[PDB]
Amino acid sequence: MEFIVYLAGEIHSNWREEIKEKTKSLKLPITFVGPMENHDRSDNIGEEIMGVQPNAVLKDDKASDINNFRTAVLMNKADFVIALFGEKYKQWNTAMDASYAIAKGKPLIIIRPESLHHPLKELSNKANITVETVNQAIKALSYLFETE
Amino acid sequence: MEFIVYLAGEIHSNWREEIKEKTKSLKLPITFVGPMENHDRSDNIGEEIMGVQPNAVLKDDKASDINNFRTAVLMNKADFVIALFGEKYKQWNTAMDASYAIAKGKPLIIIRPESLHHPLKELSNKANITVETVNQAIKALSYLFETE
Amino acid sequence: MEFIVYLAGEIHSNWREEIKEKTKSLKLPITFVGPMENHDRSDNIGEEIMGVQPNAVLKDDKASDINNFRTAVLMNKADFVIALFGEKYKQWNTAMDASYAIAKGKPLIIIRPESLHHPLKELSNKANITVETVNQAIKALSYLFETE
Amino acid sequence: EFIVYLAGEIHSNWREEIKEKTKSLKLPITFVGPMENHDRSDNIGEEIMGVQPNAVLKDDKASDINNFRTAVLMNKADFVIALFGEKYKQWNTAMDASYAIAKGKPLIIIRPESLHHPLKELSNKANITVETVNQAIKALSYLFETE
Amino acid sequence: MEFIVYLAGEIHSNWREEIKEKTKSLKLPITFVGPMENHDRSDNIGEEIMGVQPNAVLKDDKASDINNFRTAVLMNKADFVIALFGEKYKQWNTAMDASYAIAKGKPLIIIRPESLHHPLKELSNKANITVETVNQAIKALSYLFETE
Amino acid sequence: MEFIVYLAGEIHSNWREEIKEKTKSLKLPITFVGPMENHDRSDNIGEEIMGVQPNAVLKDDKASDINNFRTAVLMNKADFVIALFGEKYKQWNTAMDASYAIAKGKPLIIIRPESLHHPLKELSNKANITVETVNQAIKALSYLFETE
Amino acid sequence: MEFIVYLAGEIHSNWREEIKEKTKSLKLPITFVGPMENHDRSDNIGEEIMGVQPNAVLKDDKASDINNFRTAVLMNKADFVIALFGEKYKQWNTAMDASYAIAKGKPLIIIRPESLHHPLKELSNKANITVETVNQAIKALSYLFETE
Amino acid sequence: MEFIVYLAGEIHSNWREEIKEKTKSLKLPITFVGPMENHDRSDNIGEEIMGVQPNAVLKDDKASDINNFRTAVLMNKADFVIALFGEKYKQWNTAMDASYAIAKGKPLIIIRPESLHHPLKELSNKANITVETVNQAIKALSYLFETE
Repeated sequence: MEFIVYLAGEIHSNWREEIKEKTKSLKLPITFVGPMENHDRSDNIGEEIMGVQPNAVLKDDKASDINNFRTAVLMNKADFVIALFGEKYKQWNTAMDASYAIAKGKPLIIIRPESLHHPLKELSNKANITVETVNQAIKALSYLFETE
Repeated sequence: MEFIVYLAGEIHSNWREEIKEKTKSLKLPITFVGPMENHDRSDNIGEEIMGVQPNAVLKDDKASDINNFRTAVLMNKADFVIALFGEKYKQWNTAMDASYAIAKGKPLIIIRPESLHHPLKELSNKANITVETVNQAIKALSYLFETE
Repeated sequence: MEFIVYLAGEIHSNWREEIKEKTKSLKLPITFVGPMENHDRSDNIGEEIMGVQPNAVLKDDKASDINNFRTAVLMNKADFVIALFGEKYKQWNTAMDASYAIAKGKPLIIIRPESLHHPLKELSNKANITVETVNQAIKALSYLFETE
Repeated sequence: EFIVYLAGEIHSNWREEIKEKTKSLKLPITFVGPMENHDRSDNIGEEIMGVQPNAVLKDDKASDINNFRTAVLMNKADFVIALFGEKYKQWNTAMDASYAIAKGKPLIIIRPESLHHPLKELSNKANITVETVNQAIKALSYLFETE
Repeated sequence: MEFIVYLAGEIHSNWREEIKEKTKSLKLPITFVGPMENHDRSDNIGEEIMGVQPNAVLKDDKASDINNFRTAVLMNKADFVIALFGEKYKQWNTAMDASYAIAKGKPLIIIRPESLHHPLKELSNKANITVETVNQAIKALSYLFETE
Repeated sequence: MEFIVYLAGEIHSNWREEIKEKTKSLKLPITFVGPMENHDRSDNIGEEIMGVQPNAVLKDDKASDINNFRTAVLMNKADFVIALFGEKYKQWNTAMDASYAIAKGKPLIIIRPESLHHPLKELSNKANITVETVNQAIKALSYLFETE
Repeated sequence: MEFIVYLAGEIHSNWREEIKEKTKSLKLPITFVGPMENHDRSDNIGEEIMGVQPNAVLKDDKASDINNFRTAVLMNKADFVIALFGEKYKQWNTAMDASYAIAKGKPLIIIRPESLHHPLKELSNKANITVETVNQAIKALSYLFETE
Repeated sequence: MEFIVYLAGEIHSNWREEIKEKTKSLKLPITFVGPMENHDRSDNIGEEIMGVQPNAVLKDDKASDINNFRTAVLMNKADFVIALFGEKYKQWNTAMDASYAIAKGKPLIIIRPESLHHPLKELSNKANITVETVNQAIKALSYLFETE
């Protein structure tokens, strides 16, 4: 069968592309989905679609109307979820998608550097797998389909 | 990936054909489903399948037997829902479909003229996206498959 | 045992007090919950908590945050739902709540005048019981506990 | 009776304000939440199952117990109040609010307007986003108000 | 710890009194609920509330609106179900309720005379316990609370 | 837009082939599933697989182990259900399958002669559509994909 | 608030009594439920209630009808579960109950000696808490109500 | 119409390839999934992905992070489950996956020697089908698709 996998995380690095390229090398039957990766497009889609809001709290809420729509639709298609944390930014959006995955019973892989273990401890304790590198998560993905 | 989208709303006007045409113009992988769009067919289907009924309430209730079957079966295929409100007709069928999507965790876009913001304020507050025109909806549909 | 019943509908008339009085007159083990029945309080609760807003759509949305929080919390306590429709106002909020109850499997009584049956036909077809008056709904409530 | 989970950082005593103000109004709400003693909460893992080979494992075994307690009390809660501050990563707070949204429990978020952007997706999914406890209390009183 | 138990079956005889009597002799913490047991009232309750119907099919459907509302509400309170089949009548309603219990994860005891084993074979195979008499179902209920 | 449909009802006669042929002629995107239609094989599959049993109850229960396995696996594939009742045989299995469909939210069509309206009143009341004939059911299936 | 806790594990010893007294000593708001603790009674209840059976397998199956009924009813009351494994007996029933609690979202504490960690690795990995002793379990229970 | 079937059981023997070969010879539309069948790979996958662990308990728990991830992901894909028990090894993981199938509504065939009926009585009572051999289980699989 084929798998759909949601990639939750901060869009500022190209961590997702790397996942997508190493997976294709191994020819795994996995299709990845996730949020809009352009940070500028993502912050402004609210005004782009529903007109320039007067204040900044309304500009973000309008953009979140659209981005939460995209996330809900793709998450509903996702068989399981991979969420990556990094040392920069609040990343409450990432914790939200990860916790959503767990709450809905979608298996979750968390990718995180060990130096962030303490603030992630409740979330990683709930995850199926916590690793520190994309390379480790790839090995977990390969093991899904291996025969020996 | 393919998506199935239920178009909820009044069948008196031909608003769904704008949505279908435009979406196909962008080649989004979206199949639309919805109610029987022929108002005279839809009102009379109960008496067409079963016979003429003793009175008007029972003519509507039999047509509803058939129409609520169609909408349940298609809505069960639907990944998300778009519901449009116009300024004519009671449209409690439209509110019932929108609120159903919400209740079942299907993402919901509402289309409604700003002039109807107050009678819809509870329902738009619960939907994922509330816009004013079909073109604004199309933009949100495209943002689902956009890379930038 | 005890039952919690959500009375959904127009807060412009006083049908709810009629249901509560006749239920207490029969001494049924039923408690009634429902929305804020003061329309001006309800329309304005958003500004009363979160301060006055830049426009009327935003003022209505903020009031809907609070009123949908009260509705959600109280619906989650309701064993079943009575929804009354009247001749005046869109009542898209009434259709919403009744549809919510159907979608969640909460038994539902609709009270509606025969003259609105056609616009309510799909929704009434889905409810457990549709009746024209409050006295009728009270007889179904009483039948719940009757022994002969 | 309503059981309400208070989610958020345990370093400060914001929960103490809500409980006191809610009791003044005589609202029929009973409050539940995590262990509020931070040192207890960080060491409960080692307290029950013994010292761990490293810090990660120390934090993991503590999460067994703390995630047990939260699951159990969350399962009793009718709805949730999550508070965010300017201090700490607060990923546990975001986890609990998201969990409430996923399970259809209504959610109030208390958060200062300065944190509006990092919280944008989360507050968008909450029922109510307010800035102060006093506003949350008004939403709560409104649950039982008649006029 | 108390339990609510729905007693589904033909109302045409008095098996439910035997169950309630023997349970109270044992002082078990169980409250029973069930359909209206006066057959003529149950048949006529549709017209009692919504007036004489145009034909017998409509008279039975209106009665079914009310009896199924009563069944849904009481069933929603019940922790588990006891369903009794006898030799008289079609009893398609009894199989409906028993099957409803199974589908909803409600433990089910079926009481049926061995004479009826073959037409009941699929249903009794899905029930937790299938016995021949009320006394056997009573011993099941006692075993729930026993200590040795 | 393919639909799997479970055909519940007595296996002694050949009503399913008429539905299957008439559907294929109209070219509807529907595949049908159902129980083993050979009555002798269906009564004996318990003893064929699990071996000769000591008595006729055990023979019927082992047959039901297998038949309820097949019904559950195919029911789980099914988008909706057609259940047909006739005048011969108990048909408690038909009531079981139809009630299961309704409990799990599968839309349901009941086909039953008007002379059986009374014993089936609760069950037809819960079904989406209750018709008298196979050709009526087909008209409802056609309506699913009709555009005008 | 009250908590109901299912105690799963072998019925050959009296480890449950240790849990019940130490929890009583501490005055925790916890009521414990569990299977019939008398093995001879537990093994023969099938024959006690239904006939003596043709063979050992049917004796065990009939006993399990009643025991799985008690388990399902009591489990349905339980907020969470404690399962204890020991060095004797197959204890597949124990693994059953623990897996069921995991699968239904019921928090689960597992007590197992370190010598059984390898054969229990999958199950303990899924549990909320794995400890070696009853005393460790009681510390987890007390942490539920502790204020410092 | 195709089915995915999880093969739960001990990964020391090759019982599974017997099921897969005979199924293929019969050309049934069934694709089988299951855990990693190589025992040494399975025990060490935790250290292989995540590094050598401080002790055997942690080596087993890291392996179980990975193995339970595989099991959750494939089980979410499975329509039904076949579990085989033999006389060797603790097989609590087999009981775990079998109970999981029951708890999630996935149909279940258990294969177990009659000599193990007593320790398996509760689990076997809840399975759809319990047989002694792979050949009997194949007769059940084939009955699923049979026309006579």
